[PDB]
Amino acid sequence: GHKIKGTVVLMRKNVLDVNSVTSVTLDTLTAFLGRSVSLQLISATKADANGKGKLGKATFLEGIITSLPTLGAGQSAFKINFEWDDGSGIPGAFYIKNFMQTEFFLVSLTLEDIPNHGSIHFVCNSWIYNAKLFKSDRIFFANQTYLPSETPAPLVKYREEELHNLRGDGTGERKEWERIYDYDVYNDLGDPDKGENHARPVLGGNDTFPYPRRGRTGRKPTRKDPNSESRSNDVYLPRDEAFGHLKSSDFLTYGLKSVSQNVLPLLQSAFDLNFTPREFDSFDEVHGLYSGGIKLPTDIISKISPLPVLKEIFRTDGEQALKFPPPKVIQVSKSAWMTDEEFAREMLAGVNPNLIRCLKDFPPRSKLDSQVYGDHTSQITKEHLEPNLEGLTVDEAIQNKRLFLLDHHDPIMPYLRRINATSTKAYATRTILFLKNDGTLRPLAIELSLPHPQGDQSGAFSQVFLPADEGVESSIWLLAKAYVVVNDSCYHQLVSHWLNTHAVVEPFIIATNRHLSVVHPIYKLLHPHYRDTMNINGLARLSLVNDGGVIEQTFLWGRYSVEMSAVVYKDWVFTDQALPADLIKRGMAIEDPSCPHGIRLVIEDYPYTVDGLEIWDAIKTWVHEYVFLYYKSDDTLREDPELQACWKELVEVGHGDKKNEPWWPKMQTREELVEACAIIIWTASALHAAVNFGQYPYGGLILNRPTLSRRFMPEKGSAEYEELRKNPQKAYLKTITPKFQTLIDLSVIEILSRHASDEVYLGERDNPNWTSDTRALEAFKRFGNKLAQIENKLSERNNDEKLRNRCGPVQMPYTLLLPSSKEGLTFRGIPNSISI
Ligand SMILES: CCCCC[C@H]1O[C@@H]1[C@@H](O)/C=C\CCCCCCCC(=O)O
Ligand SMILES: [Fe+3]
Repeated sequence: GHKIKGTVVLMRKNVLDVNSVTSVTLDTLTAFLGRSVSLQLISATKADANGKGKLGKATFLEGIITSLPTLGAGQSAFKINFEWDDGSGIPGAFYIKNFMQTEFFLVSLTLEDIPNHGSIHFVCNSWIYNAKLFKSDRIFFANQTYLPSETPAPLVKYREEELHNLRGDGTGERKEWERIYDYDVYNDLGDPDKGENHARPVLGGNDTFPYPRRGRTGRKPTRKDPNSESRSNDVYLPRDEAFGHLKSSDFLTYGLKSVSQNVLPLLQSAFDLNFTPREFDSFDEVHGLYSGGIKLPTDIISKISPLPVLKEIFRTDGEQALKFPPPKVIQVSKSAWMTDEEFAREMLAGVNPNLIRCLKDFPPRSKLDSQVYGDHTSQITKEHLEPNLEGLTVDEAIQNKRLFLLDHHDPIMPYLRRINATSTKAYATRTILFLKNDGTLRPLAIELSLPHPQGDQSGAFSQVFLPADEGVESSIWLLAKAYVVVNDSCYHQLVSHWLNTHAVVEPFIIATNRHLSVVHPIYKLLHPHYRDTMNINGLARLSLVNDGGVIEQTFLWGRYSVEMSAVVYKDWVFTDQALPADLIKRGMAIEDPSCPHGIRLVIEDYPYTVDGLEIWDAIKTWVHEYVFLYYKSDDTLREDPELQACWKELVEVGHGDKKNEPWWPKMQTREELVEACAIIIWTASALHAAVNFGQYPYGGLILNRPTLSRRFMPEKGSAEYEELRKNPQKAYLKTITPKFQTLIDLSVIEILSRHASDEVYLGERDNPNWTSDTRALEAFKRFGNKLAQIENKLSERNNDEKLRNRCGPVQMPYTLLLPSSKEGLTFRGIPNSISI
């Protein structure tokens, strides 16, 4: 016979729970010693009566192992020997039963085997609730990755079974301890019961507002509307998708939620009352935000200061003062943001450097229906370009690819009259930029469009303004770019960020868990990039993009914010999400086998793109090596039932509204899976970081990144034009986001732009030893080494003086694509997943 030695590693709840960590021998671990936790080995080679592997005797935990050279923080180890013997096969999985009442996080199990076999490792990382709540014991598998063959015959039934356990079908209200993954439409952002004005359109499951599906939660429907789901202070997400933290400071989502319930009202009581002026009177009043900070009543400062997480982040001067960290944008020069140079630069290296396009014709047209501003150009004339520069015809300019455009016209046009009827006054902008010979981009003309002169047909009511270095013409031009940036800020926030990243990824996380076994090779490749994504998205539906959320209250599109992104989703295509595909689609690059990445870039000094191509290639190379390690032929792929079931569900369900698009890759080729996995991973890591981490550094100054517009362009000589003359600064302040909203926006994007101390970066980072496949382990080490190589390569670039665009007049070297970072508001770092 024999006795297999086992080592169990877990963490107690009050080591990861936010309530406990509020503050962050004694042996509480003695509670785990009686008959509190039992494990039961399952044979991987010895099949019982029919197929199903053979279970071992139920063994309870006996003994604390006070120390291991490899232990860790907040972790607890226990010894437990299992009775085994030659003939009982090799352990391949096991069942765990928690009788403790209080749940615990099981990290792992190691086995000092018996027959000619080395230690067997199990990486668990799961919350084990009381055994009373499941009816089917929580199962865990060994370190080995296996194709859907489910390989070990005796294990095959245990594999599909757990799969069935994860889907759970679509009925009932999900509870906190469950691990069920399923889809549902966006129908919980609104509050129809609290007013017909609070009802919001259901996004998805219809032609008009298509949308990716979100994680199903089954609360009862709304009274006033059955098609709507009841609101709750607790959105459910399969347990485990919600990651805990050892420190009271890394619970960023908590900080965001508490900023939307506690910080908001209390903050308005200071305005609604009078303890603070309602509007900024000068740029100087805005700069004081990072020096002295908003003097706030003592009463308030006592509450919005001690609460968990909101520490440090909320710089306080003891009392009253509510200082803000100075954004990197005004650290060196608090005036460079006004540069046309910096305005255009941020289009290539800013918070949203993904939109710019290369003009193919002139004047730029529209994608709108039968109205005439779509049936026929914009009002930017050929005798409006180049006010002193080179001196090339518009054709010659286009011919040598020197003209670029930032088109913010179509998405907001259809909703303009509606939006202009509120306290918000906006335009549907377009701006043309010329590529100077010095390598810089310069704004040549901005076109401010309004809707319907009369009626709606031929609703092309536009006014084009041109750069002006002098007098009131510069004040008018500085307001002109502000109307564009307000458009951009909003598109970025709702589409570039929320939609192209957060929303689009959720269906993949659901589809993956529902059909790929934890033991499946592809599951293990993708999993790290899904970390905490469903959790942050749940907070979003709760306090960000909801009925009266922060986004509806802080951005230009207002209450129509999300519907519009769903209208934008109309044009989303998975395969164009791959960076090289994106670049070409926009005319920013052309296919060229000669070049270091198969493509030739227009504007070589395009930070986001030059850096991103490196990381894109790094990711893609890594996935390819990993994939071809497991799939022998293309047929091996067409035979994978779990993968095939997974892709079909993603297409037909998760993104069900596009299930009929002809650009969906067929999982018939190994090359198509590499591509699909590369894009997903690219989206979850580098894309989100590139779009999410430069929010405060650039936008932490409302002047540089305004969120909403409250005034139309002052006219000819009216008293609005006369004040622009006498006081331009005040004319600017009255046109952009008011003081109260500026305070909200800064509070939120300062958290959003942070790195938690326990962030797992793309930088070859995982949790423990995910696999026993040595070959994969090595490929993963190569990936990591190439990343470190890349980081140095990019830092050198930031030193190259011939690449002004990486720094601009603001002297802000582009570091958003550097793989590593230390923690906090670092203008750098690429997390494995969308974690905030
Ligand atoms: C605990 C933190 C959770 C974060 C939740 C985030 O997902 C939400 C996000 O996608 C949705 C909208 C963010 C909009 C910000 C865009 C501002 C950019 C404008 C500029 O400054 O120039
Ligand atoms: Fe984000």
